[PDB]
Amino acid sequence: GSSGSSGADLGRKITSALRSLSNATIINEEVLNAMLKEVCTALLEADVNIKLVKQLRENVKSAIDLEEMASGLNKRKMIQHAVFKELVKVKVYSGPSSG
Repeated sequence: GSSGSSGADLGRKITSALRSLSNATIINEEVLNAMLKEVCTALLEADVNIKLVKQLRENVKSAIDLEEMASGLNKRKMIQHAVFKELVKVKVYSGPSSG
């Protein structure tokens, strides 16, 4: 079963992931790493090439900073958005990009 044609379930697969953070209190490299396995999946369940999804995690993890992050709800924010943001990137097609 599946109604509509666009996705939905997609962001829903990741949503829960990112949502796993808002709940999480620790928040560390592991988390992202773990949560990633939950996100990277969605992408993998989309069509994106593993080689890409393998470059996303980094581009994402690198977009953050677990190597050194005191503490702040922001982290969970900038993180929850970071990902949701990267999803927008995923290798621009030909928009407002500067290589």
